[PDB]
Amino acid sequence: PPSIGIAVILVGTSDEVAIKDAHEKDDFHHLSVVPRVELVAMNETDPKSIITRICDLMSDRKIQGVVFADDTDQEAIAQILDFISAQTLTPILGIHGGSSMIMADKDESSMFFQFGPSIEQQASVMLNIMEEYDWYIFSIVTTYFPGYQDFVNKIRSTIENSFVGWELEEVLLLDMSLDDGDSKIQNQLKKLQSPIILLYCTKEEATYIFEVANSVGLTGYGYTWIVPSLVAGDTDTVPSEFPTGLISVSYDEWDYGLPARVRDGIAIITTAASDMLSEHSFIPEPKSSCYNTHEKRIYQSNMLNRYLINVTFEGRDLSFSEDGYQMHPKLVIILLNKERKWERVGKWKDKSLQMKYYVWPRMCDHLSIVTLEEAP
Amino acid sequence: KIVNIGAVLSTRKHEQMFREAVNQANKRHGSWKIQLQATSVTHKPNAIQMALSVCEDLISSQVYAILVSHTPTPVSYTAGFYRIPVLGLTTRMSIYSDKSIHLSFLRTVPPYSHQSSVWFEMMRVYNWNHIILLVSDDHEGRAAQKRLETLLEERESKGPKAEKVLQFDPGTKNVTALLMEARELEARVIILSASEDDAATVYRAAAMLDMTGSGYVWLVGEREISGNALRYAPDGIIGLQLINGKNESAHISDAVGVVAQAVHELLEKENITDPPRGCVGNTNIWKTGPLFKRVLMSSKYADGVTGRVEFNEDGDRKFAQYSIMNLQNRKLVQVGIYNGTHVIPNDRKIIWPGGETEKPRGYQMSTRLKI
Amino acid sequence: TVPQCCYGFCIDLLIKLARTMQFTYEVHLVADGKFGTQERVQNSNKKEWN
Repeated sequence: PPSIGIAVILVGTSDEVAIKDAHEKDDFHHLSVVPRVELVAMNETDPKSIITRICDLMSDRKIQGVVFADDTDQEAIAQILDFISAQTLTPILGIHGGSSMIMADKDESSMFFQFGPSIEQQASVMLNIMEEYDWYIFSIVTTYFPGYQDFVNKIRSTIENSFVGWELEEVLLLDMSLDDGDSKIQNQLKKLQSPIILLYCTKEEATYIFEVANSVGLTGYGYTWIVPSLVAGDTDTVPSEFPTGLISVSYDEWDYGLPARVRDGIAIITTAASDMLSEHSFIPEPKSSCYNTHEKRIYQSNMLNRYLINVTFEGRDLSFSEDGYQMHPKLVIILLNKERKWERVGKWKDKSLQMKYYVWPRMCDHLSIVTLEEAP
Repeated sequence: KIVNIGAVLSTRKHEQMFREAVNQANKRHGSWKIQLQATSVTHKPNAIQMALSVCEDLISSQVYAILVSHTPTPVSYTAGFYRIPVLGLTTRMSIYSDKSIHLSFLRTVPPYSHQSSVWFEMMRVYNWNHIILLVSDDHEGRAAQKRLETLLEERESKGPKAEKVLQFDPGTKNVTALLMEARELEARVIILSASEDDAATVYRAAAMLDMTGSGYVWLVGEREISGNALRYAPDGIIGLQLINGKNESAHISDAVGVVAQAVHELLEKENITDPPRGCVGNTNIWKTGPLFKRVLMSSKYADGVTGRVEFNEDGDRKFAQYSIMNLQNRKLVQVGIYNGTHVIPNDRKIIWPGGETEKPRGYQMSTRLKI
Repeated sequence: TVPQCCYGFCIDLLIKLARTMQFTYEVHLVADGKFGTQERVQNSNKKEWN
């Protein structure tokens, strides 16, 4: 029942007032251990600085978890943040921006966490929306960015084993690090006639790539490339790459309060504390120092992750997957609007999507019919 | 100007000779518009402060590129944090070859996984139309095994066609499943895949298997074979090793070789984007560093201090010479070499596991027919 | 896992097969009913004939 220390990183202009308030306010009579809360924020986000004051964070007080909120959406620093994390082998979860973003299957020593479904599971809910959209024909295309064959098998087997008649033809592999001076993106990819297309690439690479897509006029009425979450990036920043009415989904952002799900996050840390006092009834000592890595090296044997498996609180299921995917995650489908603004295309949760438009909205030969069922 | 060069090693003496390499390089490449600058810190056990020195030394210097040699180089993952050019050396581990984890890892040494290709040369050697693969269970080990499949999968063009493989968790006590399939295995051709302690349990069970005589061929690398592994090692064992495997100094030499090669290619670059000085709080990466990685990619050096060599599309080296060796009277003895495609047998005969050195037919039909 | 007896027409055909070129017939039972069809598992993206 001891005070449970944890940390929260903050980068960028944000409201930490109600975050700290609720941090003191949020409590559970089902929580045997109390929190120990010390807020943190930083302008400079580099793990030089970030990991510097993070080692200083394990050094000053005992904070058993790190809620990472970042200014920008570039997640490389968040991945390396997981690197230093396992280096410390302390629990951490990215709370915002690229910090909550998903990177592939880190080393067995990585306890880093995030709030959302797997990018794979993302694509799952995606094709699920392809079911919500009732668009039979579909195809995929992607550059050389990782998870390429991963999402490839994910989709191919995903619709493959299905009993539905959802139509597909082929996927297009690419490498955007180098380019095609012949525009093999345009030249070769123009062969795609599928009524629906899939866009997976890096938003930067998607700039020139989707520029070539403009060069292919793929935006035609009925012609569209559905897209990914992080590929789409921030709904605020509007790239010209994304075509009008860009079909993509992501974790809940515009609607869902980031500091709210942050209260959820620290609450989940306290949930690991709850089952921890439940079973282990003991918490490990705090990491002394980064240079102390020599001293605390043998001190790491972690069943907390082994305990961290099942996590739920306040009616929400906080359990991540073995790959960190939220047990019962929730996501948001979005699309660029007629205002040239990403507009919510749905809410993906429980493998279900609330959809306002009775059909995939198309305006820019659709012909109604009705009858009654009489055999023959 | 003088090009700042960092290196990650054990000691500062080899670093001093490394600065000597900076001199021989400043002489080698054209020194008119640029020069060599050698300042570096060794590799400390805690990677945290190691990275502190990484940004401290390098990022503040904002060097063109840095070097590293023997989990290691998470600070080189931080070299990815700037996506800047940095040189690996000592890696035989293809975990360092992960494109995700390591965006671009430039090194002149192949990973031990490439010893699969060595095992395919062995497929030309023992010439066994049957094969099998012995492997411990790991993630990286699994990856290497997949590469082994690729070697087998290479035969799909129109072969040994290994029957099966299996995974063995780290330090597993009972290998009776592995040795069991061995008893189930009709052919004598098994491809061993293991790390150090993995190899320990391996050979230990091999004795326990009582398969250590002739009629069982389990082949692997010194990375598996060498060391205290050699203590319990199986009888008459034979294998190969990449030429100049354990030699760090030469690695520093040729390291400077392709390094100054990258000085000429850097001189061959244009519209130079300066390596970023500001590190803490730096949200951007200069377009040069990765373009310099592609420079090293397009760069194929005629020869290094290791001689004329080849590289892979992953950036790892290639053409390298696996030097055939064998266990002679419970002592390792070099049996030959294999390099590009060329397997050079030495004057020493190739000893089979039993007393005889000859190669019989290991695959044999079991009259008992399981149906 | 219990012993049983091997009695069957086509079984005897196998007997004749070994009777041509000698191999000692060891008849396991069939763990499952069928032979197999490559079919994906709940994961691994591998069609497995079980």
